[PDB]
Amino acid sequence: GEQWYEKFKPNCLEQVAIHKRKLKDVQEALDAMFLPNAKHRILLLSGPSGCSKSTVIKELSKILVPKYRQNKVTEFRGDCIVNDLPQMESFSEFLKGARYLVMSNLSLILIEDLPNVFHIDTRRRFQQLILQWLYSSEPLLPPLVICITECEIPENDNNYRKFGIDYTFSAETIMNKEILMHPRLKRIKFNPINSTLLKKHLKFICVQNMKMLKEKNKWNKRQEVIDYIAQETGDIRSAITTLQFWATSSGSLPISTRESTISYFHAIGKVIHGSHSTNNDNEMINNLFENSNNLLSKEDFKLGILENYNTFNKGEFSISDASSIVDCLSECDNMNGLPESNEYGLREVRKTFRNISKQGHNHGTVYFPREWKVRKLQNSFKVQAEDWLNVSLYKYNAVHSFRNITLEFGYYAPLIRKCQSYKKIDVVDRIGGPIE
Amino acid sequence: MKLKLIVNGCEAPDDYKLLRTTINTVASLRKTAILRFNSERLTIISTPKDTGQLWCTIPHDVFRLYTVISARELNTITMECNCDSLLSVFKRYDRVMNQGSSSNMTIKLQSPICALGITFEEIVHNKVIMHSFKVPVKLLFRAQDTRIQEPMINYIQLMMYKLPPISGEFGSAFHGFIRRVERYSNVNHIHLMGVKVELKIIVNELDWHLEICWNGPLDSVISTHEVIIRCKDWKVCSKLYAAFEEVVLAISHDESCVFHCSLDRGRERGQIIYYIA
Amino acid sequence: SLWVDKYRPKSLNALSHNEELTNFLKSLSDQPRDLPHLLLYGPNGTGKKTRCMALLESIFGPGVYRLKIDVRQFVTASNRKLELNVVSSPYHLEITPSDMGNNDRIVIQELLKEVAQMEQVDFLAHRYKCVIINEANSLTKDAQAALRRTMEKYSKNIRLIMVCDSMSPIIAPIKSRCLLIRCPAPSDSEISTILSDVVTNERIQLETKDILKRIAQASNGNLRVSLLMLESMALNNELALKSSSPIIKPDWIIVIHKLTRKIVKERSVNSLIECRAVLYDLLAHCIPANIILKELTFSLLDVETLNTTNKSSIIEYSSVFDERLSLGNKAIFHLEGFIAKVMCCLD
Amino acid sequence: LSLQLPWVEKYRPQVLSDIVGNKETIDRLQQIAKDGNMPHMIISGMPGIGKTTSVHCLAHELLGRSYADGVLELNASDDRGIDVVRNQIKHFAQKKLHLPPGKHKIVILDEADSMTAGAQQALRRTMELYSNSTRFAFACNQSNKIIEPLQSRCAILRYSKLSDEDVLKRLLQIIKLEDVKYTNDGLEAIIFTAEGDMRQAINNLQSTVAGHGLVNADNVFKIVDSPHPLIVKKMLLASNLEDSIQILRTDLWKKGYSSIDIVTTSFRVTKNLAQVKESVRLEMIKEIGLTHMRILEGVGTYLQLASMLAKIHKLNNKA
Amino acid sequence: SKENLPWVEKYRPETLDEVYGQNEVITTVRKFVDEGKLPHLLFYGPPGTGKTSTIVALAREIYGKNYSNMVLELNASDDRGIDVVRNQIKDFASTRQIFSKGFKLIILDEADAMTNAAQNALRRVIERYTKNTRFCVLANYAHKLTPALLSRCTRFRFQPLPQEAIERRIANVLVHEKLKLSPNAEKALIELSNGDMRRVLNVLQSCKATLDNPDEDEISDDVIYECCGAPRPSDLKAVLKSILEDDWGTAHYTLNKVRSAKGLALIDLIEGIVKILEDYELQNEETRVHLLTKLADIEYSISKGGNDQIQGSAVIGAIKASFENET
DNA sequence: GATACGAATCTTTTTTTCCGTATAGCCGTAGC
DNA sequence: GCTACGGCTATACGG
DNA sequence: GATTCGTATC
Ligand SMILES: Nc1ncnc2c1ncn2[C@@H]1O[C@H](COP(=O)(O)OP(=O)(O)OP(O)(O)=S)[C@@H](O)[C@H]1O
Ligand SMILES: Nc1ncnc2c1ncn2[C@@H]1O[C@H](COP(=O)(O)OP(=O)(O)OP(O)(O)=S)[C@@H](O)[C@H]1O
Ligand SMILES: Nc1ncnc2c1ncn2[C@@H]1O[C@H](COP(=O)(O)OP(=O)(O)OP(O)(O)=S)[C@@H](O)[C@H]1O
Ligand SMILES: Nc1ncnc2c1ncn2[C@@H]1O[C@H](COP(=O)(O)OP(=O)(O)O)[C@@H](O)[C@H]1O
Ligand SMILES: [Mg+2]
Ligand SMILES: [Mg+2]
Ligand SMILES: [Mg+2]
Repeated sequence: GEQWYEKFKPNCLEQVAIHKRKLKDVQEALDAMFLPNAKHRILLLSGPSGCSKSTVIKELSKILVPKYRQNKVTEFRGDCIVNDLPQMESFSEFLKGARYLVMSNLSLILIEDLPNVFHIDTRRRFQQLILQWLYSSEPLLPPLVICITECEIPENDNNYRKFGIDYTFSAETIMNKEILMHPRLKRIKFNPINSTLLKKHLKFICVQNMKMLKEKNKWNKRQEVIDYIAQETGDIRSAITTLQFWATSSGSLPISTRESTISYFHAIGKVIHGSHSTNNDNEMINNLFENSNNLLSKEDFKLGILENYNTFNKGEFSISDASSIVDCLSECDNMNGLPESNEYGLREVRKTFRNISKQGHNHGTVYFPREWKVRKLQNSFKVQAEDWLNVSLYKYNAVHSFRNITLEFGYYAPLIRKCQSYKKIDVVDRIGGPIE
Repeated sequence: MKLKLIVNGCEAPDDYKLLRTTINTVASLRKTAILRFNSERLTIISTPKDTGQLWCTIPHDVFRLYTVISARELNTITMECNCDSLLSVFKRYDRVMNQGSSSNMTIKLQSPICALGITFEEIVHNKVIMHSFKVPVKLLFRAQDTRIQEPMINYIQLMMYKLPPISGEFGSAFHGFIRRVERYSNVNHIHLMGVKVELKIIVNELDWHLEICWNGPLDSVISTHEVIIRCKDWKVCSKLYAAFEEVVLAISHDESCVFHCSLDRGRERGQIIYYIA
Repeated sequence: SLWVDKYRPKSLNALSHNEELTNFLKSLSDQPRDLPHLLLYGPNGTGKKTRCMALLESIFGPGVYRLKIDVRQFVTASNRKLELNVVSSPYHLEITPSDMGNNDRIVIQELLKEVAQMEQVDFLAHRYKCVIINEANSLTKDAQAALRRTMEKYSKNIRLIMVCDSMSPIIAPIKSRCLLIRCPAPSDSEISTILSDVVTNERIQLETKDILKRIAQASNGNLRVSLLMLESMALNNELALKSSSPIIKPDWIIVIHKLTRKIVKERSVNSLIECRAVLYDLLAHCIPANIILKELTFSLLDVETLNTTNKSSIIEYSSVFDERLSLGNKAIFHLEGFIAKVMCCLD
Repeated sequence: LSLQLPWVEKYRPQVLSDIVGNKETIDRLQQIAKDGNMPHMIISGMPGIGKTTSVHCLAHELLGRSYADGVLELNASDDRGIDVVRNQIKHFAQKKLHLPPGKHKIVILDEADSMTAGAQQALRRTMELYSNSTRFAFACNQSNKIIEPLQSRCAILRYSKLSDEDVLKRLLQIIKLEDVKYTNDGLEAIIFTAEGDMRQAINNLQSTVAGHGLVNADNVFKIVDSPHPLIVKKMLLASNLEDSIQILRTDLWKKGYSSIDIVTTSFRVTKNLAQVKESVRLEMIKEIGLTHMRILEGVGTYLQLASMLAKIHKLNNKA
Repeated sequence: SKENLPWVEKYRPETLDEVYGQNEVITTVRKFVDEGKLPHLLFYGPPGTGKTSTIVALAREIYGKNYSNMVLELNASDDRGIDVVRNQIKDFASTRQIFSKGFKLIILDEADAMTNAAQNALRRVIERYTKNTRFCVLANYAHKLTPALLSRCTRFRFQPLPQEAIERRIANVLVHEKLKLSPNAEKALIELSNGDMRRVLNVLQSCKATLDNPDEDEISDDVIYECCGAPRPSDLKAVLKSILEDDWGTAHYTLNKVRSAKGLALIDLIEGIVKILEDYELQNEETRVHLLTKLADIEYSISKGGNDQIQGSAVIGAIKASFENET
C-alpha cells in the first residue's frame, strides 16, 4: 500500500543508482569537508531530477557523520512560518542555528528545498548569506551541501523582461559568479542515470515483486518493459513509478514516462546535424518547438546557429550553402520575433545541412555565441569615450558627439596626445583599445 | 584650515533656536548640506544642483567662539556633511539641556575628507558623562565653492507681502491658512495668487478645484501675480514660518517664489531665504 | 589644443566655405523674430554645427559659446533611473537625445516640454530659446512623433535647429514643419585654403603645397578629418610636411580594407568565419553597422580586379542588406549575409 | 426563465462507466478506484476529452461519503500562490482523517499548467513529506508546463482525442434521454464539426435542436459552420490560383473570418501539412509570416491574402 | 435627447426584431430564451455586424427591468485582469440571483483583449457556476482566445451584413430622417459598406449634411462619392483603359487628371482597379500572380508614405508589365 | 582484443502581477 | 479623566 | 547531438 520508490529505497550505499566514478568523487569530496580545516566549505550538486543527488548524501551521512562526530542530516524546511519571523529571515535563522552543529552535535546540513529564489528580494538574501558562510571567519563550521535540480521553468509570465530565473532553474541563475567560482565551493555536477544501472535496479524491484508479477502472468514480457523504460528515461524515481503503474495494472495501457527538456547545445546540434531517431525533419522541428519553445523562441538560439553552422564539416562545405543559411537568418531578424520566423530559420538550416549530409564527415565542436563579449567591450568603449568627453570639456572647452568620437576622435586624438603631450591625467591610448 | 567654534544654547535662546530652524530644514529638504564658514558669517546651503534652494545667513556673534582661519579668501572653508548625523547629535544636546544642564558645545575641525569633533557634557541627577561625536565631512574646493552662488530675485514692479507674525492674533489664523492645503493627500501643485491685499491657494485639476482664501488683514510694504509650486515646498514654507516671527512673502508672475525669513537679533540679523523655482 | 576646435569660426563673417550659404544665414539672422524651425542636412564635417553656432551668435549676440554642462535625470516606467548630459548656455540649449538610447522619448517629452512651457519672461521680452538637436536622424520615430506637436504648439517661445546628415530616417511631418538648409561640402580648393590658414598660423614648415591638396582629397570633403590628419602628420613629422609624408588614415578604415582584400582573395567558409571575427572586433568599438557596410561596399567597389557584373552584384547586395539592417535588430546577421553573398558572387 | 441546465452540465458523467473514450485509461482508473491505492497522476490532453470529469468521478468513487472532507479542489479561479501552497495545502495534507484501508486524500489541482514556479517548488516538498496520506491529481492541457521534479513523482496519463464512435455513443445516449429527432447525416455532421470535442458536440447538438428541432445536415450546417482549419487546408492545397482565391474569398472573407485569423490558421495548417516537400513547406512558412507582419502592421486586406496565395503557388509550381 | 446623438448610436437596435442580417442566430437565441435554457454563448464576426446590439437586446428581453442588477458588462475599457476575474466575476457568479428566479448574465465584450492568465481562470468559473450564471463572449479575432474558452462557449458566427438587410435598414433611416436616396446611390453605399452598418450610418449622416436642402433634394451618387471621397465607377475604368490600351505618356496624364479633378487618393483607385481586374478572365495564371504580388507591395508602401507620383507610376508599370505575359 | 557505453565539454548578461516589506494611521493603555 | 506613544494593521509600492 | 578520452566487459 505504498509507492514502490519509497518501499524499495536503498538501505546501504551499494544499492544507490549512481555511477561508480561519481560516487567515488562525492565520497572524496564529502570526506574532505568533514576534516577540521577543510578547503571546501560548501558542496554544490547540480543535475537533472532524480539523479540520486539526495539519495547519495542521505546514505553517505549515515556512514560519515558517526565517524567524525565526537561523543544523519539537518534538512532546511521552507514551509516553516515562525510567528515574529518575516519570510526573508527564515534561511538566515536556519544558518545561524546551524553553525552550532559542531563536534558533540555534529551534523551535515543539507539544503535541498531552496528558499523562494523566484522572488528578486530573497534570492539576493540567499546569495548574501551563502557568501557570508563562504567568507565566515569562524574557524570551525559544519560541512554544507546544497542540491539544486536543473529544471526548465515553464513559460507563465507575459513580459520580455524575463530574467535567468524565469527561463531555467539552475545553479547559475540562483548563485552568482562569485559563489560558483569561490575557492571553497566544490561543485560536482550530476548526469542522468544511464541505461545499465536503471536496467539493474528495476530488475531488482521486479524480482522482489516476483509474486505479484507472476500472478498477473507479467514475467514473460518483463525485460521488454525494463529495457524500454531505461531507454526512454534517465530518472530513478519516474522509472520506478512507471514500473509500479504497469505491474499494478491489468490491461494493455501504453506506459509513459516524464519528458526530458532538450538543452541549448543539444537543440543546436539537433538543428545542425539532425536527430538519430526521426528521419522526418518536419516532425523533429514541430516536436522541438512544442517541447522546447522557451529556448527556441529566443535570440541566443539564432545567434548560436550563426556561430555554429561552420562546424558541420569543420568548415568544409560549399559557400553557396553558407550564404543560403545566413541570408535566411538575416531575413528572420526582420520578422520582429514572429512565430513564423524561428520556424523558418530553423527549417532552412536543417534542409541545407540535410541536402549536403554524407557519411565520413568529421564534424566540429559547437560553441556559445560571442556577442556577450562584444557587448562588454562596447560598454568599456562607452565608458572610455565618456571619460574622453569629460576630460575634453573641463581641461578644455569643446563639445563633440559620440559618433564623431568613435569615427575620428577615438584614434586621432590618442595619437595627438601621444605626440603633442607625451613626446614633448589624460587619454593617450586608443579608445577601447586598438583594432588589434 | 583650523576651524573651532563654541555654542551655548542656554546662554542665547534665539540664535540657538534659529540654528535648530536651519538644521531641521536642511534635514527635511534633502540629504547632505553645504556649510561655508566665512570669517564673519556662516551660511548653510542645500543645493540640489526645479527643486528649491535655501540660503540661511548665520552671523559670527551667535556662537561664543568663532575662530576661523584658512588659506583661501576671507578664511572661507566649505564643508559637505551628511545632515542625519549632525541632526542626531543636535537632538542629543536638546535632550541633554531638557534633562537639566548648561554645558557648551566644543566643535573642532579634526582631520580631502575631514570630521568635526563635536564634544559636549551632560550631568544626571552630579555625574560627568562626556558625549563625543565625529561626523565625516568632505572639503569643498575653492573652484567648487565659487560654482555655488545665491539665486537672484528682482521685483521691477512685482509684489512682496508682509506675513503677519505668528505671535499676533492673526498668526495662528495664517498658519492654519498655510496648513489647510496640507491636509489633502492627492495634491501636488498649488497656484498662489497676488491682488493689490489678498492671497489665495488655488489647486485646479481635472475633476476637482480647491480655492482657499485669507479674509483677514494683510500688509504689503512699499497687477496679478500667480505661480505654480510643489506641495513639499509649501510644507517647508509652513515649517519655516512656524519658527519665525518676521516672515516675508514675495510672488513673481510665472517666474519664481521666494520665502524670506528674518530674525531681528538687534547686531547682524539672521535671515533664511528659500528660493523656489 | 586640437586644431579643429582652435580655428573654428565664431561668427558668420569668419565662415569661409560657401558664400551662398552664408548669405542665406545672414538673411535669416536679419529678422530673428520670425525665424522658422531649421533642419541642416549635409555631409559630415562640412561645418553645420559651426554655422548653427554662427547663426546663434548673429541672433542672440556673443555669449553662445560659453557652454555650461548639467546632467539631468529621467525615470522610465521601470524606474531604470536613466541619465543624459545637457550642454546648455545663455539664449540656447543643446541636446543629443539619441545618446539616451531608445528612451529618447522620455527626454524630448520632458526637456522639450518643460523649456517650451517656460515663456522665458525675464526682467519683458519673452523671446525664444533655440534648441539644437544633434543627430536628428538617430531618433527612434517615437521621439519625432512627440516632437512635431511640441514644436508646432509652442513655437512662440522656442525654436528648433536640428542638425543631421542624410535626412532619410526623419519622418515627413518633422520635415514639413522645418525649413531645410542644405550644407554642401567644400571643394578641395577651399579645404586647401583653410589648411594653408592653419599652417601659416601654426608656423609649421610645409614644402610642396600639393600636400594640403592631398589631405583635402584624402579627407573626402571632411574639414574635421582633414584638420586631424594635418595635425597628426605635422606632429609625426616634427612640424615638417615632407613631400613623402604618409597620409595617415583611421585604423578601422585600414582594417576594413584588409577585410575587403581577404574577401577578394579567399572565398570559403573559414574565411567567412575570419570575416565574422573581424566584424565582431569592429562592432566592439561602437562603430555603426551602416557605416561599416558602406565602407565595406565602397572599398570592394574600388578593387581593380573585379568586372562590371561583380560590382553590380556587390552594390545590389549592399542596398538589399542595408535595407535589411535598417529594419533589423542584430546587425551581425546582415553583415555576414552581405559578406557571404559577395563571396558567392565573386567566385 | 427556467432551471433547465445546459446539456454540458446536465449530462456530465457522474460515474466512471459513463465516461466514453480512452478505454484503456478509464479501465485503469476504475481499477484504481476499486483497489484504492491511487498514485500521483498527471492527466493531460486536448480540451473537452474528459479529463476533469474523470478525476472528479475517480475521487468520488474512491472516497465515498468522505468526499466533502477528503478532497481539496484548487482551480485557476483560486489564488494558487506560494502562500496558499504553504498554508492551505499543507494543513490539508497534515489532516488526520481516518479512511478505509487503501484510500487516500486527493488534492485535485485542476489547471495546474497555470500554477507559478515557486508554488510548484513548494508543492515538491508538500508531496515529498506528506505522501502517505494525501495524493495529488494534476489536470492540465500541456504536460511540459509542470516542472520536471513534479513530473518525476507522478504517473503520466495521456488522454487522447476522442474518436467518431465514442462521441457518437455518448450523443446517442443524450438523444435517447432527451427524445431528440435526428437523422444519420445530421449526427455525422455534428461529429465532423466537433473535431473530437464532446463539449462542442453537445453544444452544437443543443443549438441545432433548439433552432430547428430535427438534426439533419442542412439544419446543422446552417447554424454551425465547417471547421475553418479544414477550409484553410483546402485553400492552401489547391492546384490553380483561381481555385484557391475562390475558397479564400467565398469561404473565409464573405463568411466573416478576420485576415489575422486566416494567417494564424494557415501557419498551423502548414506546420502539419503532409505530402509536401520540406523546402516548399519552409518557403510557405516564410511567405505566411511576411503577410502576418504586414497584417500586424495595419494592412489587413484581402489583396494581401491574395498575394500570399499567389506567392505560395509560385513556390509550389517551380520553387 | 436622442436626436443629438450620432446616427451610429441613435439607430442602435433596442429589441431583437430590429437586428437585421443575422437571422439564423437571432432565430436561435430567441428559441433559447423561449425554451428557458441559455447556454454559454460566443459571438464572432466582423466589426459593425450587430453583436453588441444583439446581446444587449437579448439580455433586455430576458430580464426586462432587472437588466441593471443581473448583467455584468465588462469590456476592454476595464482592467479585466486575473485579479478582476477572481475578485469581481467570481463573486458576481457566486452570489444568488436577485429576485429573477433564473440565471445571471456576465457579458465580456472585446474578450480578445483579455490576457491568457485571465482567460485560463474564467474556465472553471464558467464550468462551476453554470447553473445560476451564464457567460457571453464577444470578439472579432478568435486567434486571441484560448482553445478551452472557445470549447466552453457555443459559437455563433455573425456574417457580414447582406445587401437586403442594409437596404431595409436604409429604408427605415430614410423614413425617420425624411430623406431620399437615389437607386444608383443605394448600390454605391452598399458596395462601399463592405458589410458594415456603421459605415452606412456615418456616410448617410454626412450625405444629409452635404445636401443644401435636406427636405427636397435627393442624395445622388455624386453626393455620396463627393462626401466619402471615393472614385466614381467611370473613373475606375477610364484609368484602367488608359493603362491597358494606351501608351506610357497618356496613361500617366489620364491618371494624374483623374487624381486631380476630384482629388482622389491612390489607394482607393488601387483597391477599385483590383476589384475590376478580379473579374477579368486572364488566361496565363502568371499575370494574376504578378498583379497581386506587385499591387500588394505598392499598397503596403502607400501605407508608410513615400513619393505619391512614384507609386502612381509604379501602379501603371505593374499593370502594364503583367498583361505582357497574357499577350 | 573489439566495442558499446558513458562522462566532459560545447554557455551567458510595454504590460501585468505577485510576494514580500516599508510605512503612516488608528486604537489601547500608563501616567501625570 | 485626557493625551502621548507604542503596537497592530491595511495599503501602496518595487523588483 | 557531436567529438574525444577512458573504462568494463564479453
Ligand atoms: N536505487 C535507487 N537509487 C536512487 N534512488 C532510488 C533508488 N530506489 C529508490 N529511489 C528513490 O528515488 C528518489 C530519488 O531522489 P533523489 O534523486 O535523491 O532526489 P533529487 O535528486 O533531489 O530529485 P528531485 O530534484 O528532488 S525530483 C528517492 O525518493 C529515492 O528514495
Ligand atoms: N469521454 C467523455 N464521455 C462523456 N462525456 C464527455 C467525455 N469527454 C467530455 N465529455 C463531456 O464534456 C463535458 C465536461 O468536459 P471536461 O471533462 O470538464 O473537459 P476536459 O476534458 O477536462 O477539458 P478542459 O481541460 O477542462 S478544457 C461534459 O459535457 C461531458 O459530458
Ligand atoms: N443588424 C443590424 N441591424 C441594425 N443596425 C445594426 C446592425 N448591426 C449593426 N448595426 C448598427 O451598428 C452599430 C454598431 O454595432 P454594434 O453591434 O454596437 O457593434 P458590433 O456590431 O458588435 O461590432 P464590434 O465587433 O463591437 S466593433 C449599432 O449601434 C447599430 O446602429
Ligand atoms: N568656414 C570654415 N572655415 C574654417 N574651418 C571650418 C569652416 N567650417 C567648418 N570648419 C571646421 O569644421 C570643424 C567642425 O565641423 P562640424 O561642425 O563637426 O561639421 P558637421 O556639422 O558637418 O559635423 C571645425 O573644427 C572647423 O575647424
Ligand atoms: Mg530528493
Ligand atoms: Mg474542466
Ligand atoms: Mg461592440
